[PDB]
Amino acid sequence: VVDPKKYLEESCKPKCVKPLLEYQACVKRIQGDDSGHKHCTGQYFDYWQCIDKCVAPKLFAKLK
Amino acid sequence: FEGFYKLIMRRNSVYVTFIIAGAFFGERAVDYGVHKLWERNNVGKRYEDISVLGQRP
Amino acid sequence: ADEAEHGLECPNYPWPHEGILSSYDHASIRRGHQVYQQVCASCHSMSLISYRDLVGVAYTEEEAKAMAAEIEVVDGPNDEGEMFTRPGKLSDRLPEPYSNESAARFANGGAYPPDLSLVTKARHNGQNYVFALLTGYRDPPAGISIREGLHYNPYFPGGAIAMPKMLNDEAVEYEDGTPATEAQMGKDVVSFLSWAAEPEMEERKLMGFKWIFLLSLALLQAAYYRRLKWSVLKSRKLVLDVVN
Amino acid sequence: TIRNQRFSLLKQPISSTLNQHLVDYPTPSNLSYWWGFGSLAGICLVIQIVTGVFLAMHYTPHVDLAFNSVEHIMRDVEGGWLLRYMHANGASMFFIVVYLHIFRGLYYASYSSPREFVWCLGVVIFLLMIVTAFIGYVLPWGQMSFWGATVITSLASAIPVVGDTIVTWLWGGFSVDNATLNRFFSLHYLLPFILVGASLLHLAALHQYGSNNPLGVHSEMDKIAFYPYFYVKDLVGWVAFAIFFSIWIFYAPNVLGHPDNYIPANPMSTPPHIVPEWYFLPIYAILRSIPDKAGGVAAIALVFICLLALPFFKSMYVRSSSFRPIYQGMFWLLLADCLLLGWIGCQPVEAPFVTIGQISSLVFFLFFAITPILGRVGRGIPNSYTD
Amino acid sequence: YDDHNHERYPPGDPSKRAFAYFVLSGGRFVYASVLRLLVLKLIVSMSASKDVLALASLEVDLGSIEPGTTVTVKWRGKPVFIRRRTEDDIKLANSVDVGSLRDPQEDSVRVKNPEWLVVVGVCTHLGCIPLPNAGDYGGWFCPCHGSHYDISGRIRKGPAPYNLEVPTYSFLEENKLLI
Amino acid sequence: TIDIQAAAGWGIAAAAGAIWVVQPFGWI
Amino acid sequence: QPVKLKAVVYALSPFQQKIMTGLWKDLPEKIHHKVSENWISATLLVTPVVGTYWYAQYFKEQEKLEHRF
Ligand SMILES: CCCCCCCCCCCCCCCCCC(=O)O[C@@H](COC(=O)CCCCCCCCCCCCCCC)COP(=O)(O)OCC[N+](C)(C)C
Ligand SMILES: CCCCCCCCCCCCCCCCCC(=O)O[C@@H](COC(=O)CCCCCCCCCCCCCCC)COP(=O)(O)OC[C@H](O)CO
Ligand SMILES: CCCCCCCCCCCCCCCCCC(=O)O[C@@H](COC(=O)CCCCCCCCCCCCCCC)COP(=O)(O)OC[C@H](O)CO
Ligand code: HEM
Ligand code: HEM
Ligand code: HEM
Ligand SMILES: COC1=C(OC)C(=O)C(C/C=C(\C)CC/C=C(/C)CC/C=C(\C)CC/C=C(\C)CCC=C(C)C)=C(C)C1=O
Ligand SMILES: COC1=C(OC)C(=O)C(C/C=C(\C)CC/C=C(\C)CC/C=C(\C)CC/C=C(/C)CCC=C(C)C)=C(C)C1=O
Ligand code: FES
Repeated sequence: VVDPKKYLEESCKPKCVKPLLEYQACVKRIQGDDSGHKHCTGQYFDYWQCIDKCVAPKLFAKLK
Repeated sequence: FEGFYKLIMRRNSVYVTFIIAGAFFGERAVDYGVHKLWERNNVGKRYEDISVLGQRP
Repeated sequence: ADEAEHGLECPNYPWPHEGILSSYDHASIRRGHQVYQQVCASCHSMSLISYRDLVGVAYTEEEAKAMAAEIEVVDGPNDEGEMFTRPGKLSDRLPEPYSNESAARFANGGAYPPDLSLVTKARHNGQNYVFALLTGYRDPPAGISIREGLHYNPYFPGGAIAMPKMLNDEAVEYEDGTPATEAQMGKDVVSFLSWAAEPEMEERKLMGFKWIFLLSLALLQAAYYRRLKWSVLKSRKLVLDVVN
Repeated sequence: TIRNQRFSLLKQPISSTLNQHLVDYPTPSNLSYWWGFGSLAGICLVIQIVTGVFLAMHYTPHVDLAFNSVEHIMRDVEGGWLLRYMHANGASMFFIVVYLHIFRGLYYASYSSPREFVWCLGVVIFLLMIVTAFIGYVLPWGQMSFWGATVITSLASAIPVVGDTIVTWLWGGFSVDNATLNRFFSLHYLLPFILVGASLLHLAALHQYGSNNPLGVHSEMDKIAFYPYFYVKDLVGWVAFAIFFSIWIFYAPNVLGHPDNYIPANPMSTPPHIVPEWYFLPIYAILRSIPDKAGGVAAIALVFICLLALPFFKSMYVRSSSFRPIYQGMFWLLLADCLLLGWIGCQPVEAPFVTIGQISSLVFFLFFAITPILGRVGRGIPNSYTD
Repeated sequence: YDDHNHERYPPGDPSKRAFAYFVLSGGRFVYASVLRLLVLKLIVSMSASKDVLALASLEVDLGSIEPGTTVTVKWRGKPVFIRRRTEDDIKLANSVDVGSLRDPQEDSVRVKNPEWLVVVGVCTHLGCIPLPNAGDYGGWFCPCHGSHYDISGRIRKGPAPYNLEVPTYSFLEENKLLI
Repeated sequence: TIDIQAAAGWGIAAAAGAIWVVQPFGWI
Repeated sequence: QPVKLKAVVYALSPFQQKIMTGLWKDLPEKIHHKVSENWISATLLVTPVVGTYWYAQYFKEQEKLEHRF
């Protein structure tokens, strides 16, 4: 059917609104090139660290 | 404990035999109890609980 | 650079074999082994695992015997002096996808798919790491580009892995009808790999519980023994001439 | 009395030496549990020797077979997993017990006269332990093994003129290879026996004068026989240690280790993080705090020089920290500094850890620099604190 | 008496010796169990490993050899002697007293087809491998301690107690054996 | 007449210890 | 060299005394004694370790933030 991990990842987003907004702000700030050295790896990592922490306790309950 | 003393502690040979018997029987009893706890804590997860065991085509 | 070099940290998942009295989930081990032999084995070796290892863990003896018979193992030399082929037996190790490490690198763009026999013990937070890596393929952060032949995975150190995403939905079919979503196969294959790295785990935990309980009883007895022997000294009354 | 007849078998010539050195040996009645760690270390040594003898029955010291022979010990020989986890975590238990032993000696100034030779033999024993454990860690032939062997054999290159020849003589070639592993195996079987002999000499030197005590005073007025009192006390200690060791063996067998050594040695790629076992980390930190090859090796040697010179410092006549507030505080600071050095050794070599490591190394050497000043000044305490 | 560490029983109370011994025996149980466990773990670590036990059973087929000769074939460290005995050899192996034999056995109960003898070629004395066409009985002579075997692989003189072991062999056709 | 009783007691102890180390229940 | 002592010692048989109850007797006084005499030592051992650890984490966090675009 539908993979529970992606569904949980989408349902856990309201707990990670602050890192998500910060990552979006970083993307907007680097939409200009500056020789292709700017990136948003740290903010990306913060957002996914929050999402993974939210998802992990609940994933294995939906798995067998 | 003085009655048990008059049967088991009067001679060191009987006492040593008692210690050996206690080691044997107590280790067996503890093993049994630990295995009971293990089985009660892991219901459904054993090899013998594989639904399709014997059914690989 | 700074954070991508070490990678994203993996979460903590509640594995069924975690706990001082918790065993492996053996049906999950069997499902994980089918995932392995249907997806992983075409590129990863498991040189430490024999077919006999599965007997009494995930398969009956006849099941593993037929499994081994399905494969072609080299043997010899015969009386004439030539190498030949024979059906696999219970004592054979799992087959190698490639003839040597150089062949593996040549088939995988210069990268060597590591042997997975001890991979959960060969990485920090191994089980969680493997699960997160397998289910953690996604788009790179803005401003990060990946060269051709590599795939972005934030869990992998550096973020660029030579493995393509392989745990795609319904990539396997399960004998018990378990729906084979990406997360389900990830959990099952990690269960199988964790059993492979530590097949003695259940015996080890049973031994540990038993002997720690017994040694605690022994410690109580030892304390009583020591204090019994020392009480004549500790409660003694000492009279001496001196004052200051 | 005239010994015409036979009294206790303990006093017969068959058993008299054992009796007088292990049963009737006079011991200060006020020894605390901090005095059981010598017996604990002896038990750890016997455990290591027994498990290693049985493991050598199944281990193959060849680069093509060593990793596989370990794995075969873990998977194939019955109780092999237990034998390996016992040897690998028994090395850690040995070092924990010996470190506690050493810091007991430091706190109560057990190194002071007349026990200087005891302390020097202990320092020699510590060096032997370090070498033994390191070459043992090379034997599995994982990534950690290969790269640690590389750097430790390279240490000899700090010598300007003959350093390279010593490195290549230690290797048996131009690189760490099968010759290195095979010679490291022989040394690993041998050094434990020399450790046993050194420990016996340590014990004999200690029985020249008897053990020091928590008060640090002359104890001849209140001594009691080792058997049974300190036997049963050490037995309490042995059972507690057994519980501790069993927790490590059965439930956390790999927490005191790095997963890199489960990867077979690859001479092409150094792992991103390359550290020794935890019990070597403080020495690692002192080594890396010097931004110079020869300086680092010289600091490593100066650590043991200071340890050896400690008993010969002109000191005050007061031993125990219980009556020396300043030295007691300095001891606790030294313990914190050593723990910090261990933690720093586990960190990558970058800011802020270079500065922290440098300051910690300085503090560690300041302990040994300041103790003699403390002794010289405190010599004047009885003349300045009058009743 | 000082009472900071221990409080006395009332004076004249019965001694607690029996209770003390009973309590100590409980920990003595554990000490004995621990010692037994550790020793047996070392003894059994020397026993055959799982990889060794996994290679203790198989079958191999064979063919035919000319009469009067012997071929030494393999298995898992136990070589097998196969000899095509001539009619004179069969007659010589059937004219001996059973009572004189150290191990009482008959020729027929050791052979299926009287034209072939298939035995395991390990001396029953101490594991050495007897030499073909040697000894003073026309069979096998063991070079280790001088064990002598006859045409039927039966011990006649020497230290070995038993005759040569007979495996499970059969004939699928005229020139096909199998073990 | 106590040395014989001591020998019998220690023989019982030795037998009990033998059955305990080796535990030959599957062989008897 | 033997010491010359003058003393009188009275002792009670081990089987005439309670063996274990003295472990949990005046426990609060024991805790007070341990804390009151050893708080300086515990401070000297713990404060450098925790302070250095906290400063290192603070430095790492600020350095990571400074390199972020
Ligand atoms: C078939 C017969 C039984 C066979 C087993 C014989 C051995 C049994 C083991 C002993 C069990 C009894 C343990 C003591 C019970 C009393 C508990 C108690 O009150 O604590 C005692 C002290 O006892 C202890 O310290 C506990 C020591 C127990 C030792 C651990 C027993 C080990 C069990 C072995 C079982 C076999 C399994 C293991 C096999 C390998 C208090 O001593 P005092 O302070 O001097 O007196 C206090 C005053 N008042 C009486 C009023 C309270
Ligand atoms: C003071 C008493 C005498 C000395 C004993 C010392 C005890 C004090 C504690 C000392 C420190 C213990 C080791 C510290 C680190 C251990 C924790 C760790 O490293 O993690 C491991 C986990 O650590 C533990 O599991 C702790 C186990 C403790 C044993 C408890 C079982 C008790 C059994 C008998 C009951 C005793 C009751 C006595 C009653 C009288 C690994 O976890 P995992 O997720 O990888 O695996 C999951 C699985 O559960 C572990 O195998
Ligand atoms: C690893 C090396 C570290 C290097 C450190 C850098 C240089 C610093 C070297 C000095 C050591 C730092 C720690 C010294 C202070 C220790 C704490 C202390 O001593 O305070 C005492 C307080 O009294 C003092 O000692 C203060 C004295 C100040 C120093 C005065 C110097 C004159 C004396 C010179 C004598 C020199 C020899 C002294 C030998 C002891 C403790 O009082 P108390 O425990 O008896 O009871 C009070 C408490 O509330 C309950 O426990
Ligand atoms: C479910 C199936 C698979 C699993 C569970 C699996 C598992 C793993 C693991 C644990 C690693 C180690 C990553 C690391 O070093 O941290 C890895 C790496 C790798 N895998 Fe697999 N694997 C699978 C299938 C495949 C397939 C099908 C291929 C090739 C088509 C492949 C090729 C590789 C390569 C090339 C690497 C090394 C990548 C690099 O170092 O950049 N794997 N895999
Ligand atoms: C004569 C006595 C000894 C023998 C025969 C011996 C033998 C061995 C053998 C065969 C190995 C390789 C197998 C393995 O890795 O588990 C090994 C590893 C090791 N030995 Fe020993 N050993 C002895 C004493 C010691 C002592 C006294 C120490 C500590 C000072 C020690 C520390 C080690 C260490 C740390 C390892 C590496 C363990 C690992 O990670 O697997 N050994 N020893
Ligand atoms: C294999 C390692 C060692 C063993 C088996 C051992 C054994 C012992 C034993 C049994 C004692 C007497 C009981 C005790 O005080 O605990 C002792 C005391 C002592 N040891 Fe060691 N030891 C070892 C390592 C060391 C080291 C590394 C040092 C110092 C660098 C050292 C220094 C001392 C001192 C100073 C004493 C006298 C303690 C006192 O009187 O208070 N030992 N040792
Ligand atoms: C990343 O780097 C590092 C490692 O790596 C992971 C390490 O592990 C360690 C750990 C090493 C320490 C603490 C010191 C080791 C010290 C010594 C003295 C070992 C040297 C001895 C060897 C190699 C064998 C001795 C050889 C002999 C006696 C030859 C025999 C000859 C005859 C009998 C004639 C450190 C410091 C390190 O920085
Ligand atoms: C006053 O007296 C006593 C002490 O207080 C100072 C003690 O500290 C101890 C306890 C501690 C001891 C004796 C530690 C000894 C440690 C050593 C030497 C480490 C290794 C031990 C071995 C191998 C023993 C070597 C001895 C011999 C004779 C070799 C043969 C032995 C065997 C085959 C096992 C005891 C028993 C003691 O009574
Ligand atoms: S082995 Fe044949 S006679 Fe000795």
